[PDB]
Amino acid sequence: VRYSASPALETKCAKARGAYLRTHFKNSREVAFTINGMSLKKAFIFLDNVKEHKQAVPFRRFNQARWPVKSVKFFYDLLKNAEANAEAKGLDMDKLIIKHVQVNAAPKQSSPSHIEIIVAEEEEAVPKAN
Amino acid sequence: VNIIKKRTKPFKRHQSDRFKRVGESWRKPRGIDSCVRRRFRGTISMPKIGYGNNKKTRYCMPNGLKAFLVRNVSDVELLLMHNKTYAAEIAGNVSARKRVEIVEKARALGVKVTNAGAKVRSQE
Amino acid sequence: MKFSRDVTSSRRKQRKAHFGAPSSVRRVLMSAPLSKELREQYKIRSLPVRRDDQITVIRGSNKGREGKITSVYRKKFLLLIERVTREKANGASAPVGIDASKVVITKLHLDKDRKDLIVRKGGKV
Amino acid sequence: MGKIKNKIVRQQQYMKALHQKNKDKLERRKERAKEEEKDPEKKRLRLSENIPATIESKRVYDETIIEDKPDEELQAELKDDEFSAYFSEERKVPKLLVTTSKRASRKCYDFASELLDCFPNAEFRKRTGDIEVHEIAEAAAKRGYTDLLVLNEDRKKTNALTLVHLPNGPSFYFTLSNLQTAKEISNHGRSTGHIPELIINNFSTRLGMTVARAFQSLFIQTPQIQGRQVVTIHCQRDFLFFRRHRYAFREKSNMPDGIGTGLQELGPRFTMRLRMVQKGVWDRKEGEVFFESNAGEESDRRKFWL
Amino acid sequence: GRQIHRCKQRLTRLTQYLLKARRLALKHQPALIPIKPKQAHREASRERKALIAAKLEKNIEKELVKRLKSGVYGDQPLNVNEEIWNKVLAARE
RNA sequence: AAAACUUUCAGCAACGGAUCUCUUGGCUCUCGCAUCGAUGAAGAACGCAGCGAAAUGCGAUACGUAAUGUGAAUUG
RNA sequence: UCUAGCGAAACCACAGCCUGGGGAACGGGCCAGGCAA
RNA sequence: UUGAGAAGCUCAGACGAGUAGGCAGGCGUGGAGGUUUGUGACGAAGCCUUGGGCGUGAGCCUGGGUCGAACAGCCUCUAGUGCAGAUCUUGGUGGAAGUAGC
RNA sequence: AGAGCAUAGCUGUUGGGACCCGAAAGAUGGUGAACCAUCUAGUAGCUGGUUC
RNA sequence: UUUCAAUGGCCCGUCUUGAAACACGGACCAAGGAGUCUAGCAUCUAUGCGAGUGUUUGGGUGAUGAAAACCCAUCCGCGAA
RNA sequence: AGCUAAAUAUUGGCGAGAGACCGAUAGCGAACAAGUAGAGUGAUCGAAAGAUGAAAAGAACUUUGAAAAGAGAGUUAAAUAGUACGUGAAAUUGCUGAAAGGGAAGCAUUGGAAAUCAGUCUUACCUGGGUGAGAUCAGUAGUCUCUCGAGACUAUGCA
Repeated sequence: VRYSASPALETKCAKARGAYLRTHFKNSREVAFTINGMSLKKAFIFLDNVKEHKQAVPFRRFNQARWPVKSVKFFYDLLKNAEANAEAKGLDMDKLIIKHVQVNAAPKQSSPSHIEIIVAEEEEAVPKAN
Repeated sequence: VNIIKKRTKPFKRHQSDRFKRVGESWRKPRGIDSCVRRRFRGTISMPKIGYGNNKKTRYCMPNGLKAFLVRNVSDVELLLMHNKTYAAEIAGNVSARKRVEIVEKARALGVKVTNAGAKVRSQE
Repeated sequence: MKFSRDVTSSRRKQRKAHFGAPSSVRRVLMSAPLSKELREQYKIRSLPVRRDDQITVIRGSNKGREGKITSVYRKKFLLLIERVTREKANGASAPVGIDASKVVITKLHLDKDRKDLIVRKGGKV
Repeated sequence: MGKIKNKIVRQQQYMKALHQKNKDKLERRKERAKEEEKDPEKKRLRLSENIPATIESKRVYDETIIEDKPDEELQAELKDDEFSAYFSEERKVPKLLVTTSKRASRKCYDFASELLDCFPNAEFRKRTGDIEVHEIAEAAAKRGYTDLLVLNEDRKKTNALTLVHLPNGPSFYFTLSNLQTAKEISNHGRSTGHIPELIINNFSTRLGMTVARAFQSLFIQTPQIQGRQVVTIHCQRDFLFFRRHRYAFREKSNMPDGIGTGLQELGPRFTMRLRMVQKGVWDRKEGEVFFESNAGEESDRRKFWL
Repeated sequence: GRQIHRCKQRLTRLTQYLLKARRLALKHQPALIPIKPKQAHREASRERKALIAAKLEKNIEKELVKRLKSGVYGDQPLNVNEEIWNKVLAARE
């Protein structure tokens, strides 16, 4: 399967895919939007806050706050799948960030939604040698 | 006699920008109350015979040559005596095999090839 | 050119005949040539394939490699050749199929019926 | 399966059969888990046996691959070759010259600069006139060069690199791919003039050793550690990958040693595929073929030559 | 005179062809090796898989640190720092 | 004024199933021939396979037997 | 009432500050205007 | 002086709105007989693309990317031959809308 | 000190389902006032559309 | 090509109305989609023959599609009066 | 009061040969489970639905997950052919990059800017000599096909 991100080869990344998931498309898009760019462990804690009603996902494009749990539950497995796929590669866990996420419309058979997630690393090497 | 054109921009169909079911191919607007057909200000132009180019320059590329479509290597040979006015256009489906035969023959013949660097690759 | 009105020249009708043919009509559609020295020995050109016939593949990825015909798979017009196999995912061997008009028959399985067939078509052993 | 021609039937037949295939695959996985958690030795033996296959493991057997034990015959042959002056006590310093094809453009002139960036002490002379490659190599022999690199560019895209070893060394002809400039690399860095540190990996076969040997001859023998610039040449399924990086070590928990370096790509970044190795200066027609790849034979993806 | 006129032009125009054929042969003009759409695609796909199975960053990582472990440098290189060299000393002993 | 939001354009991924290629189908014309049933027809239902989902085939002699051939395959 | 979960149909050229005059409505687009964040 | 596709080439002058309507020349699609000793796995047809051109225009030729088995220029023959509408037929898809709500 | 006849085309006209779409039908024969099937391409000065 | 700057330009088709005003039809995209086939008549032009004219009802024939092509007997039609 | 062949009809039945015919919204209502599902008390009505690849080689195995599935990995010429399978258009939606964004947008002219392509070419000609050549040239010798000489050559010398 070919993803939508120029990264996510074996460089520093692991993937995960969801196909025809039985969740409302609009909810998944808003859930995906807020968690993009956050740390992987930070995103896990935030998702727990949503379950515990400590934090609410903003609704920007599809409008304010809400506490969906089904869409977050779908994302929990994908993120768990994401780190499980990271381990198989053997990456550096403590620096995982959610580099990419995308929710796409599915066949109209309930409105399902494909979900993809890409975890990555942030690095900087000092040049020195001045 | 230089290659000078009375207009560069193409003639687009009226309202062809708004719709997508409407094609950009120029169609004469026959609408009875069509003000754009009526040649008002701020409207678009319309093809007229007044827009024709010089008859000694029609079909002429900006460098002065008229494109001539050569299918095989037989066709590139008959441009032996019009190499100063015609340029051997290579057909789009001519394979890379005969495409080199056409370009090497045309180079020695003295004629100009327009798409001589397609599907091929040089090696030194 | 065909001249008989008993024969047809139809892509639709001839393909209907080819893939609508039963096994006793498919046994002639699956014929094989004979090796040049054996072809002239019996003075016959081509004979229908048969189990336990020693053949050599002439075309395809398996060109040249010889063998016998373990079983003739009539319903898809294929010949199953021993040791001419393919490595599946699970390490087993899914033997590829070769069409009967590609291989060449080197050593026939001499049955009583085959001998009569040879001498029936103006041939001899 | 495929026997029944109706479209909607064969979908229902597959989906029913697919669900059944997943169901019994579930129960055999579960009972395997139940018995493996009961006896950890069963898990140990399964892991030590059920190693997934890979192209490298399923590679076809060829006899040219050298063993880990260094063979004396190889060293006897390679101690007096063309590049031996760079490997003997002479320690020749190699100077490089980079040229282009006849009347090329400015695309190469902004990629050959990146090439020159990774190659300190390497001149460049844009090809002018009716001079051919077999004449450049003769001229560079008396000028004081060692190897000669040409970046062929056509249709305003560079595609082939041919390099010869002066004065009569073998000539190699690679076809570049995915050549990305330093700008088109995320988190790129600015490189200095420090001498890069070569690293050559995965060149097991004999022919690959020679191609690796020539590339080693292409670099200055004395690296500058203080600049800690690294140039990587890695061969995997014949696709030689050239990359540049800057490495600074950090404390990494995952690596059992405890230390692991962060990397920042410097540019350039491109592939090569060894199209042909020639003996003598590169002549397209009248050269001697050390190796010319048959394109139909490479289709056996488990077979390699480098 | 029209008919003799056209023959002289053709003789003129054919000679220039023969001349140009000669000079081009003299010069060592480049060959034109064509491009195949099947080999280009297959090599494009086989490469992408190799990058995935090359593991560039990992391979350069582990072998470079083993080069540091073996110590191809002098007593202590200028690239390494004392904070991590202490773990180098502990690991190597 | 940036973000958010709104807008256009490009890359990429979904969505959709047009286009193109064909094709054991349809339609059209010509041609040859004469053949159902109280000796139970056409039709219907119930059965029957080493296992059939439809589908054909078959009738407790059931996806047919006898006989004449062909001569080694059926095939998930 | 809120929070989840499940979720339409109608409608749809395109829009949407007015002020006046704009002769045929003109305001929903034109010109003078202000507004316009 | 080569300028006889005499259906050619050449010279001169004036002229140019347009509904209903009349006349003329062309462009394009499927297939048909002839033809290009035509093109095609070294890539046909198709498709997308801010690549390059040609024509007043209908349209055309070509580069790149996909693509994988057919196709075309010319002279004639032929017709189920050209779409923005028909509260058009069929399929698809949005806003409305996470709304009415359950 | 006859100028037609025949074929092909073009435009025109008259019929034929007659450029396309749209008016309650009615009749025959059936099914359990209702409903179904055909005759039917029943009927229009009218309506909407009629393609480089 | 996107964008900006200055100048500009009332939604298209139909119908209505001198004209508009209008009232309609239009959520978007793809594909399908409407002077055709035939007998009669008259006209113009092209062709063959010309006081003639028209083989194809049919018969003869056609070995390589033989439903084609090729050939003509007795009438007959329309002209000639 | 009666019979009677052949010439003639034929949208059915048993077969057959073709076509300037349609090419999956077409051609039958049906290229397939087609009068089939399904609708209706009933008579009747009645669809949608073709294409992986040469070969199934249909994805072993490892791993995460309750599974479904995902990630590694494999097959293949190609997985931009993974059974939601030929090509994969438009509408339409999501992500990213870009510029723009005071109640529209929209397009047209003229440019500018950013971004990007068009195409580059002294090179050949003429003249001078030397050097080796060849021939359509020999104060030259043969064969072949044509119609003496016009070709294609085979020797031999290079004036």
